[PDB]
Amino acid sequence: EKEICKRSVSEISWHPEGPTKVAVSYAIMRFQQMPEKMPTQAYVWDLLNPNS
Amino acid sequence: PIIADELEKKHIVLLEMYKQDLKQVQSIFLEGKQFVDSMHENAPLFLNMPPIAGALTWCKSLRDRIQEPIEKLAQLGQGITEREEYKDVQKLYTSITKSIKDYEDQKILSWEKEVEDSSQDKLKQTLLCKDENDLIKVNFDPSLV
Repeated sequence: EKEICKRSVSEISWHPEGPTKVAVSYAIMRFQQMPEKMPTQAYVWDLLNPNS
Repeated sequence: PIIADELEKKHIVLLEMYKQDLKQVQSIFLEGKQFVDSMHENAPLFLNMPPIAGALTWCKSLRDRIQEPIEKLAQLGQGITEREEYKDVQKLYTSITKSIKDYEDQKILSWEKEVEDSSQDKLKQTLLCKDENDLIKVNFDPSLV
């Protein structure tokens, strides 16, 4: 939500116990196309509250 | 000769299949060529490459795909080369290879000019320190990386 440019979902991983959470990374694999001081941060979603 | 009579019909079907792939690559190349030069998001260029070398590797990957069946077609006997259908595929192929080679020649020529301009930057790059606060940093040009 409201990031400087768009950030490509570079990789995903599932929670080992079961399908409750999904950790996802965010980075540009296009070369030098990444903006200067873009938001560098991975998130982790829950299947109950997929809003944020 | 009994298998050879079947092979004659089989040979015509192979030539038709290679036309469809060759035509399909041509259609992918034309769409791609636009995006490569543009340097758009969702381009033929795959993951982290240069915007110039990436084109050449892309073009090479297509050129390699088309070139594998021809080296196989030459091995077939029963005068496949004398058949008018084969001749129409070879004539199409040649026009595609030339158009790809022309695109590579435009990229290398444009690159060589950029190589001469970049070698100057390096020498006169020195150190740059910006803002009211003295915060000196590496000035190394992105175009040099």
